[PDB]
Parts: sequence; C-alpha cells; structure tokens
Amino acid sequence: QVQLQESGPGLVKPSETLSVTCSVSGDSMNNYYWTWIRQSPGKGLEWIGYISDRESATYNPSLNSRVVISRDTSKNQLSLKLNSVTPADTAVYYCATARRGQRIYGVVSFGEFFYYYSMDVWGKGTTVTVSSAS
Amino acid sequence: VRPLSVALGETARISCGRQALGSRAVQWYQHRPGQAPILLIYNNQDRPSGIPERFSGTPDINFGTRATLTISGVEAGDEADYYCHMWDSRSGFSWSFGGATRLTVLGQP
Amino acid sequence: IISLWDQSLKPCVKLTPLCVTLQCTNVTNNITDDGELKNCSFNMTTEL
Ligand SMILES: *[C@@H]1O[C@H](CO)[C@@H](O[C@@H]2O[C@H](CO)[C@@H](O[C@@H]3O[C@H](CO[C@@H]4O[C@H](CO)[C@@H](O)[C@H](O)[C@@H]4O)[C@@H](O)[C@H](O[C@H]4O[C@H](CO)[C@@H](O)[C@H](O)[C@@H]4O[C@@H]4O[C@H](CO)[C@@H](O)[C@H](O)[C@@H]4O)[C@@H]3O)[C@H](O)[C@H]2NC(C)=O)[C@H](O)[C@H]1NC(C)=O
Ligand SMILES: *[C@@H]1O[C@H](CO)[C@@H](O[C@@H]2O[C@H](CO)[C@@H](O)[C@H](O)[C@H]2NC(C)=O)[C@H](O)[C@H]1NC(C)=O
Ligand SMILES: *[C@@H]1O[C@H](CO)[C@@H](O)[C@H](O)[C@H]1NC(C)=O
Repeated sequence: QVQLQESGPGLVKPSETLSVTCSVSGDSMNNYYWTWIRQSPGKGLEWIGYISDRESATYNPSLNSRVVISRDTSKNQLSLKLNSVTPADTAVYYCATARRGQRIYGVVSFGEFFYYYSMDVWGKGTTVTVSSAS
Repeated sequence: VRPLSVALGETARISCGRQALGSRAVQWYQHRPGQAPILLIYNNQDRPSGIPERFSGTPDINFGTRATLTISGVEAGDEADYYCHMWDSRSGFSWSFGGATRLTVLGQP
Repeated sequence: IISLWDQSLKPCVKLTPLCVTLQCTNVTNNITDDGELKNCSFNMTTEL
C-alpha cells in the first residue's frame, strides 16, 4: 500500500511557496520512481514534471518553469514547491508513480525509439486556493 | 468536453479528438467525478490488473482505426470521464494529455 | 552503358524549373528521431 499521502498548507497567498508532501509507505522508495500531477476545475489535468534517480528536474514549458520540484529521502517525502504562485493556481495537486516504459519502434542501435513515462498508482489530492487571503 | 449519450448493455466505442499520425501508444483513464482517477488500458492492449473484461483495448494495424476504447456493457459504475492519452512519433514527447471526452449515459436504471 | 543510360534518360522530363529558392524547414520534433528529411516549400510554374 503506497498511500501517497499529500499534505499541504491548504491556504496560500500569491507569490509564495506551496509545500505539499507525498508520503511513501507500505513499500520501499528507492525501488521504483514517483512523480506529481495536478488538475484544475473547469480545465484538464496538468502534470508538473518528473524527478528521477539523477534528481534532475524535468519542467513544464507551458508553466514558464516557475515551480520548485524536488525529492528528499530522509522523511520519505516528495518535495514539490511552487515559487511565485499566480492567482490562477487555485486548484488541487495530485501524486502519481511513474514506470519508465521503453517503446521500441525501430532499431535500438540507432536510437530509433522513445521512452513513454506510464503512471499506475496515484494519490488523492488537496485543493489550495491562492489570493490575497492566506 | 463533448457530451455523449449511449444506451445500457451496449458495446461502446470511444475515440479521442486529434488524429493518430505515426505509430501510437494510447492510454485510457477513468476520471470519476470528484475523486481520484484510474487507468483502463495502457500500451493499446495491456489492461492493468483489477480491470474487468468489459473494458477492451484496440489493437494496432499500423493505420486505419483511430484510438478506440471498446467498452462492452456499461453499468452503474461507469458514469465518469474518459481520457485519451497517446504517444506518437510526430508529437515527439506527447507532453499534453489532450482534450476531454465526456459521456452521459441515458436510460440508466 | 553510358550511351544507353543517356539515351533512356533523354526523352524523360527536364527539371530545369526546379532551380528556385526553397523555403525549407526541419520535420523532426524529437532530437535525432530520424536532417536527412527536409520539408521544402517553393514555387513552380503551373500549366498556365
Ligand atoms: C537488422 O538489425 C536490426 C537491429 O535492431 C534488427 O532488429 C530490428 O529491430 C527490432 C529488434 O530486433 C525489431 O523490430 C521491433 O521489434 C519490436 C518487438 O521486439 C521484440 O523483441 C523481443 C526480444 O526482446 C522478441 O522476442 C520479439 O519477437 C520482438 O522482436 C516491435 O515492438 C517494434 O515495432 C513496434 O512499432 C511498430 C510501429 O513502428 C508496430 O507496428 C509494432 O507492432 C510495434 O509496436 C507495438 O505493437 C504491439 C502489437 O504488436 C502493441 O501492443 C504495442 O502497443 C506497440 O504498438 C519493431 O518491430 C526487429 O527485429 C527489427 N526491425 C526491423 C524493421 O527489421 C533486425 O532484425 C535486423 N535484420 C533485418 C532483416 O532487419
Ligand atoms: C513564391 O513567390 C512569392 C512571390 O511573391 C513569394 O511571396 C512572398 O513570400 C514572402 C515569404 O517568403 C512573404 O514575406 C511575401 O509577402 C510574399 N509576397 C507576396 C506578394 O505574397 C512566396 O513566398 C514564394 N513561395 C514560397 C514557398 O516562399
Ligand atoms: C534544423 O535545420 C538545421 C539546418 O542546418 C539543422 O542544423 C538543425 O539541427 C535542424 N533542427 C533543429 C532542431 O534546429
């Protein structure tokens, strides 16, 4: 049971940091790899990015790279932050896993394939509103 | 969203909007309203464990048929939102999850 | 063989109007998914 427990402040103001966690339990953390998802009411889903073993952060080009996504092993937590939060971000943030699936369609020797990042296990999500209130 | 209507006890075909140019890898998702979603079929054929046979995938013939979600025998648990997520060879990294496909079944007991 | 190639190639279509500025762009989104494929848009005189 990898219950991806998400816990954020729940009330934020514009141009600060949102701190939502993502717990790993009932199973190890270094064995597999985890990531983050988000979606908004009225709109569709919006993945935030991916953190892998090399810890280099792949970012969303449509969000202007104004987030701080990371991960720490000590307290078994996924550390996602959003610096400079715009008032448009009043929505819910999810958790998700990620199995790095290797899609073959050509020859491996020439780099004639690509990697599809499939996700299986998700979280529940906490909705945080951002405005002059905190 | 595109509202769609179907009957009960009928095989359902679900196709997403943008076309499948190049070899494609479709993923399906079950966004039941309010709570967390779950996937139906990934890799265009591999249904994950815990998914009943009422949800069937679409094999690839390298062309022709679009991303179709075969659904035989909708029940009182299928009133939800269905999402078409696909990886082709022309969109490169298919960053986007694409548009939202809606269904609202009528004649539901 | 030289003469036969020239003779079989003589009556076919001349391509002198292809000499024209080619507004040409890359086709490939992902890096090195395939150059080696150039999508060139240009001008060409029609029947009239
Ligand atoms: C010349 O040198 C090349 C060097 O690579 C030799 O290999 C070529 O590349 C690969 C590897 O050998 C093969 O083609 C690909 O094969 C995969 C399947 O690989 C599997 O590997 C197993 C061992 O690891 C083996 O036991 C299996 O039998 C199998 O070979 C295949 O998935 C690739 O095609 C995918 O994409 C196509 C579109 O681009 C689709 O049409 C395919 O269906 C497939 O996609 C999946 O299809 C599933 C359904 O079938 C579907 O469920 C899923 O979602 C996907 O859509 C690709 O065919 C070949 O062996 C070889 N390729 C070619 C073109 O030759 C090569 O053998 C050697 N000699 C020659 C004569 O070329
Ligand atoms: C074919 O010839 C026409 C000649 O006008 C080209 O037209 C110009 O194209 C440039 C861009 O390349 C534009 O900035 C100009 O405004 C165009 N002029 C007119 C009057 O339309 C045309 O581009 C050529 N074909 C291609 C494929 O470039
Ligand atoms: C575009 O075309 C140029 C032509 O010189 C090539 O160098 C380049 O790699 C191509 N692709 C990109 C992404 O610029």
